[PDB]
Amino acid sequence: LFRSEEMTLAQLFLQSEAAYCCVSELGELGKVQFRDLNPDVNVFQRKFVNEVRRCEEMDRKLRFVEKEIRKANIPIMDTGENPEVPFPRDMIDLEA
Amino acid sequence: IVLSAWGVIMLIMLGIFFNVHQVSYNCFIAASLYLLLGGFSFCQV
Amino acid sequence: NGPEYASFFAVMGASAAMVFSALGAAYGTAKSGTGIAAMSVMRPEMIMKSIIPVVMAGIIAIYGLVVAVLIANSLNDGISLYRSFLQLGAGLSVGLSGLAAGFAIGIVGDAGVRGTAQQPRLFVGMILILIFAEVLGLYGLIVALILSTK
Amino acid sequence: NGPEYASFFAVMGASAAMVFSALGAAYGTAKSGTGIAAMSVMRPEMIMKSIIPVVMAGIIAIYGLVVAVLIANSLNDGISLYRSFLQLGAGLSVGLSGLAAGFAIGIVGDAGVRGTAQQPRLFVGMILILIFAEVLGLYGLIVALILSTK
Amino acid sequence: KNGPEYASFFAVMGASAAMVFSALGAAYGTAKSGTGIAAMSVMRPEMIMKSIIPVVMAGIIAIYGLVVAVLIANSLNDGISLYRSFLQLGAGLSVGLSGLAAGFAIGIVGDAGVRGTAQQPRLFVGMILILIFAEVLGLYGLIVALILSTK
Amino acid sequence: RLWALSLAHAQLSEVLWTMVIHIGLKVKSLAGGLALFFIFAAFATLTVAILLIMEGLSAFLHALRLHWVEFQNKFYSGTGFKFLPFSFEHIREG
Amino acid sequence: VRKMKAIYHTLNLCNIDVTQKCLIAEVWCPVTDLDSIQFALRRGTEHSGSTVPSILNRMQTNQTPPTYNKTNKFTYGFQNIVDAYGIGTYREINPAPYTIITFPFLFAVMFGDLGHGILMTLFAVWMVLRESRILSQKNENEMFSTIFSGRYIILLMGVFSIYTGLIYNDCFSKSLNIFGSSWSVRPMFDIYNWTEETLRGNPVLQLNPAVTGVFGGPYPFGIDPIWNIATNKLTFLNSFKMKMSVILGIIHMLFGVSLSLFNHTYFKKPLNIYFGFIPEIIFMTSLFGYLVILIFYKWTAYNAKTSEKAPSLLIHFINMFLFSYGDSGNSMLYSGQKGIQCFLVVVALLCVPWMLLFKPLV
Amino acid sequence: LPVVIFTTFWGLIGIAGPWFVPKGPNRGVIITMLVATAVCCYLFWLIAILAQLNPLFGPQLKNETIWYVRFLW
Repeated sequence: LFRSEEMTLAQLFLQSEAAYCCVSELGELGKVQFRDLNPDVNVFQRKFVNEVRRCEEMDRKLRFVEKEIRKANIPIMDTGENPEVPFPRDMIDLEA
Repeated sequence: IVLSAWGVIMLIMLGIFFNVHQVSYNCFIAASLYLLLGGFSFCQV
Repeated sequence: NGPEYASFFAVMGASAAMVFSALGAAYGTAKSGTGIAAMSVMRPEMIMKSIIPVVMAGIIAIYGLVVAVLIANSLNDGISLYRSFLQLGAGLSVGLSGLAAGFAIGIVGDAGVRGTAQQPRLFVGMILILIFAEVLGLYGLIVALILSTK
Repeated sequence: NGPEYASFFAVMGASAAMVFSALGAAYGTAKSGTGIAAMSVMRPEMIMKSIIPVVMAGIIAIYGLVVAVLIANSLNDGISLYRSFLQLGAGLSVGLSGLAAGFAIGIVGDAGVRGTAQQPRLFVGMILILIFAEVLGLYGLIVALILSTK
Repeated sequence: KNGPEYASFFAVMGASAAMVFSALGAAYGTAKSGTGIAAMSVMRPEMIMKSIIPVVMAGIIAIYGLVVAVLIANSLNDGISLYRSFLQLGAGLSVGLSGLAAGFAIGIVGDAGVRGTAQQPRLFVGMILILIFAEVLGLYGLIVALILSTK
Repeated sequence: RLWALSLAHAQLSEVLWTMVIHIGLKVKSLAGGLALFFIFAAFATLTVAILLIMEGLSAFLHALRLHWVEFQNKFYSGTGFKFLPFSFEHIREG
Repeated sequence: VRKMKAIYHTLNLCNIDVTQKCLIAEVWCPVTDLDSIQFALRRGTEHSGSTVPSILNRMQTNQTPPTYNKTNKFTYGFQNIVDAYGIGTYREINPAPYTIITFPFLFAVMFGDLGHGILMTLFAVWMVLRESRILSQKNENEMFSTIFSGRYIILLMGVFSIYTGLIYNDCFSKSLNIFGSSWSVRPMFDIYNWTEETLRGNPVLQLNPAVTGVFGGPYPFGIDPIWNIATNKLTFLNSFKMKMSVILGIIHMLFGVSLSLFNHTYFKKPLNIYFGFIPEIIFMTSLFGYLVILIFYKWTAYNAKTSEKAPSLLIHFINMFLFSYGDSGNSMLYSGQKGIQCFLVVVALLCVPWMLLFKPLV
Repeated sequence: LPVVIFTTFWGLIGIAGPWFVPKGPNRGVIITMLVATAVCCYLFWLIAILAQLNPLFGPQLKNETIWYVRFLW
């Protein structure tokens, strides 16, 4: 391993319907370096800033429950199993 | 916490090395140490 | 044998090993002692834990104590001038190094316990720096012994 | 052989090699140690990465310890006055230049860890200055060595 | 021919003071300018490899003292003449205290130079030029220390 | 410095033997019992907190500084950029 | 939810979407890892129900690429130790395969003890054997986190300090015998010399010669225990430990300067070889490679029987630069020493014009 | 002689190591380690004896200890 690994800068063409499923499968593989195409824009107007709010309040309520169980001292088993990524058709059902 | 268990193997082998090398002083310090500090290895679990 | 005034230099090493190490152990106790009282008014839980710089400053004092007895056990009338100069150089090299080590313990021991009143993570960092300031008094010991044995 | 008072200058070379060097290491530990406690209130994550000027200043005492041992090994009664003066200049050139090096690691180690918390880019530059800060004691070593071989 | 028994004291004090005072000058050159690095770099992290020139110009001052401390320590012998030992003593002060002056000058203008470089980089081509003239003061003391140890 | 640190580590190992364990060892009759049990217990925390901790940490960073300065200056330039691949390994359990 | 937040965070990082109703992403990826991403992306779009497979276009731009190193569970500690000083650029030689051995080796020479070598590795094997249940617990103070992050570094540190602890005895500053102690030739010194009158009184700590009957064989593995029981112990050790410290210092720095060749012959830059590799390896062999062969020459030539007036390597290293030759205090180490040494300095001297003046012809 | 014994024994590890290595992903790392560990531990052992071989000194042994060392060796 004395020389290096060599990088490519390939270019992706992801469709609108295949925009969540491919990137989620790329994350399980874990060998990509997504580069910012538009750095000169603010924190909103990034096309997907609507539900990344909604994922934070889903995280905010889940941080509240995790405080609640340990306050009542019911230590939860891990049972180590990495689950698969939930589709956005399951995202509406998750808030309910 | 269990540092007494670390004290066993060092003081056991130190008593052996004084058993080898008048010589009767070296055996007197040896028989006094690992018979007693090895006996003082009674500690908590 | 040596001259009559030969014993003056060796007893100076017996005193300066204890005097200058006491000044270091005092400054390690006094300068860090003000840091305990300023910390204590907000955090009364870290009081028995906060005494660790004033204990290590006490170790600086017994570094000068062991060489002061070891020089005084080697004292004798009619000693050579060569033997007395070693014990003078041994006494200065542990007291003035203990005064330096007691200076370092007093400074970081004060600022460490003032800092750990606002963050408990600093307590493992402060005790690391106090160890490095402690060996300065210890390094003065091993040159004091290697001069006093010969 | 030499005169009776010859051994005094050589044991002064054995003590000044340790006294001034430990004092240099004391200032490098104390001044940079105050910088750690002021840094860690805001940034607790870098205290393992930040205790490097305390360690680099500690070698100053170890640089003085080597010459203190090397001078005390060449000591015998009836050394020549030429051999005694060489060890005196060996101890002064490794002690007081170590006191110079401990001043540099003390100041740069103080202000460098203040800027390391507010910006982690300084860590490559901070340890680079500490290289040039420590070699002052290292340059004092090789002149103390070349004076002690004669 | 053979000198007095106390003769080697002065030349030894020339070997030590050539190294003690030059490292003391290189101490002030590194410490005062190293403060200016950490004060500048909180707002301009890009210039941190360009700004370490005042701390390496102070490092040359230490090597100015290191060389003549070797030069004096090789002319030393048992029973040197009293003329020769005063030469090595006068050589050592003329490089140590001059390097102390050059090291004190580098530390002041090196600290002030990197403060104003954080506000305008046009000072950087001028900061080195003043740092040159501060560094030759050590070189002036070096070349007179060599001509005193030559004899 | 790898002669200076080794000489300091050797001389510290000698003095922390010949001073604080020799007092327990050089005793005629009641040496191996009540005396050396607490003498070794003082020796136990001293060889850990002084001889193991700081000498082990000083030699760790000064074996390190010979690589950063005297080894990675001949060939290594090192401006660099790190990869940071997009993965889910950050979220292992928490 | 923390996965889904991350995918929607990197879709904010994704395309301006002005081009079409699709997303474009300029990602970096390993060239040899390119079959695995395409096999995943072909079935990744199948879960969405799309009949249109996403494609991967390769670019040929001139932006600087990041670095990547194949990282194991073992070599991760040695990687970020190198990476802490500076990130490596594109296709520089990583020193981390060489840092795996040399950095615990350079630790072990300056931290050398058999007894502390036992203490370091027994703590280390406790950190790696129970490492499943230790990692199960969340997080602790900095005196457990950095120590657990380097559990394999401190493993090789404890192993090598056991070995270098055998090179110079020093097991809690004590020593061991493995078919040795064959310096301490008591009988020959006193039998062949005078025994009892000398035992007490005039001498309390008298020296041994090596040439009466005393020294047979130099202790086949390490430092013989006769030095540790003597009183002159340091004057042999500081003679030994200073020479070997600068011996290791050259060949480690010589190994570093030889790796500058492989960083220039791979970039196809033969200009850099003819002022970067050639005069640098000559400059270090002439001044410093000649120093390590003087240590080897003095070690084998002189002995106790002859040559009490033995020269010193400090003075002869000075007379290379300060050109004064001819003196009666220090004799020459070998025949023709004046002729070879002046040749070694001028070829070290002219390398500084050779390095400087011939490179700016661009 | 100890020199000719250890040279071929350190000439076995690190020569025949590059020859007897698994074909896994760590092959390059394993060979490097044998090469290095070989060149470090041998030359460390080399300069310890060589700085013993043809000596200039002798152990300055204290009083009691010298007769005591005669009785044991």
